[PDB]
Amino acid sequence: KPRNYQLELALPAMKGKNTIICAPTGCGKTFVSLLICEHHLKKFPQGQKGKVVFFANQIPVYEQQKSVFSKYFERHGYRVTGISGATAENVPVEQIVENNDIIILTPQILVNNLKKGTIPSLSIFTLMIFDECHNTSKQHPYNMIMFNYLDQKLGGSSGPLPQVIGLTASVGVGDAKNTDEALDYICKLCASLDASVIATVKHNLEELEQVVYKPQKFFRKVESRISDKFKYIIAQLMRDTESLAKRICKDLENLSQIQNREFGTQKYEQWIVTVQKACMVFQMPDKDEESRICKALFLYTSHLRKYNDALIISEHARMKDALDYLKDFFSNVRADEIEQDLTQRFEEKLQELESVSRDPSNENPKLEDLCFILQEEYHLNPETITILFVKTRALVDALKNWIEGNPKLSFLKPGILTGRGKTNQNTGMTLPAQKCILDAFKASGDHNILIATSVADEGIDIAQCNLVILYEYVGNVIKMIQTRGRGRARGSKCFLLTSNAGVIEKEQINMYKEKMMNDSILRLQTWDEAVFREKILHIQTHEKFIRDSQPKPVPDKENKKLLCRKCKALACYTADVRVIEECHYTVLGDAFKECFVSRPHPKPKQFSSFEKRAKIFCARQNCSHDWGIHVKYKTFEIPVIKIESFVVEDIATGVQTLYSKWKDFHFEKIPF
RNA sequence: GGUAGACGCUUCGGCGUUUGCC
Ligand SMILES: [Zn+2]
Repeated sequence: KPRNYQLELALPAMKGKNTIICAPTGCGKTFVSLLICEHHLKKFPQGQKGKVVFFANQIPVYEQQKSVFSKYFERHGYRVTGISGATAENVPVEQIVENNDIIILTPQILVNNLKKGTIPSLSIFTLMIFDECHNTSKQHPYNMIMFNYLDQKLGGSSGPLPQVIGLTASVGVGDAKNTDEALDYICKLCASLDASVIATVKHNLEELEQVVYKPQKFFRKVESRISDKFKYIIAQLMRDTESLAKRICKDLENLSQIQNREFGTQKYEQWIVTVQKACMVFQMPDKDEESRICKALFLYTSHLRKYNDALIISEHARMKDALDYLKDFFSNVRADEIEQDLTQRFEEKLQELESVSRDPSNENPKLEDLCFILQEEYHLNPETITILFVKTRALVDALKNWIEGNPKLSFLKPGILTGRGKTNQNTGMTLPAQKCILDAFKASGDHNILIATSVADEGIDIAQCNLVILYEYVGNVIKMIQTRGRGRARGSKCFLLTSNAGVIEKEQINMYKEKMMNDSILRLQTWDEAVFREKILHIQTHEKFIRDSQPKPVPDKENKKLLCRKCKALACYTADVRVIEECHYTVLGDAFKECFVSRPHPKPKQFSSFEKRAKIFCARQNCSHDWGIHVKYKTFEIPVIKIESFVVEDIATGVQTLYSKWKDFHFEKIPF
């Protein structure tokens, strides 16, 4: 049965108004979506019918809502379907939309069909439901859909527009400093969704509270480790590696605009990257010492990265975790004359590092305050379900081994949850491997605590956790309100454990931003709905004028060279390059086939017309630098290269340029 | 292969991390 606060949220939508529904995570917005959609489809007379589209930002939420809407409306005589990236190609989308009454969609599927013209205008729909509507922002596919909606509303083109409904737990305030700034960000968000009403729970607040409780937050400010015998060693290997680069490249300190860099910092990381992109554009006339000097500096900068990474891992986890990170790196580097030198310089101090990592007196004080908290809660409630958010995927693996390798935590049964990772790198965690652990992360399951990276807005619902711990982890006001839904029962707790005062302070800001987020909405609801619809109209118009008044570059028909970024080897020319569907780039000619090898692809996914088959690398002198992928297009199998892997050398001028995207590289682009 | 968001850094063009979508 529907609750009274669920009916209260659906009331403005059931009255036909474009409504943003702001409610706490876990209060059952999905039921509210059904209540609105069940009312929308029954109000039409016999000679008419309605069509609803539901937008989902992730495949798990896509399959979830597709199954919920299917089993709720099938008996009532409505057809539900869905179009995701898997079933989007070679299918008549226009027929699928017309032959079904409810279509759960991924927003990119609609954005691509509006451009292709297969879906001419949004008039085909009578109701659009945006899940996590706060994402209707700068360039998200939600806003691109609303740009199509607004251009038809403001232009002279008539045609019935669909009702727009948005669900979120927080509309946000942006970078607002006071209530007036917060009120304008909310109004501009309502203008992006054409919303006339913000539906919140006001009359049944007592019922909503007895269903979703607010976890009490605890800020735990700690101190960093005092003496770092691990850093004194690793900082020496970096100074050693910094010197070996100097012998090859004089005045290396002038290669970056970053001064006074320090080991184990984000500023050093920006520095070790700036120099890396500068050593690739070196032009030696020998063209063989070029492949020697550049490749040598690329290895030094690559090794200096893992050292700087380990120094950060040491500051947030055990010295042993930063040790095993480097051990895996050199074990990956092995199986070159320069790599063997940097390995011997490391293997020398390896035994000394292990005698420092094993020293029980060099314990991380932050992990001892995390151990104290875990010991306390599981001593009070031994059936505690805990989820621990960390910043990097290396920190997930670090705290997992730390929990499994601590006798004081033998009561813990830790699990892992990371993102899917990059599509062309054997990293991350596949979707079945994700769902296989979230089914094991229960009070009756195998695992007692989950260590996770950041998660999408609300995502699939996992077991309620009476303990949530944020380890050096801070976010915006929206994410703060969504992590409350991790535990909704009475007695849920949330710990923010960090050694940085700016992290504690950012959460205090977010708490004040939420106050401004509510008080702005509270007084926004006290306006005449006609005045509100008119205020957003000039916003809708002024945001369109700016968009309508915002650059087609002139290409460079001069042929260029494409060299490997690591060994400077000639791979192909721009004359051999053909473009596919204005997005993807391949190489012709039989000379390019002699320059790359192929490993089987770790994630053989599929996009517009491509079947991933292999990854391609450089082959000259065993460079193995990633160049792209080898896919199977409609007819044949071809390589697909990324310009990020290469350096563009000009033939006559001899200049070497670095391009990060193909759109920023202008040359003769022949269709394939 | 192409891309979207969030967070941090920025010497304001980007860099890194992280999570996604086609
Ligand atoms: Zn190479």
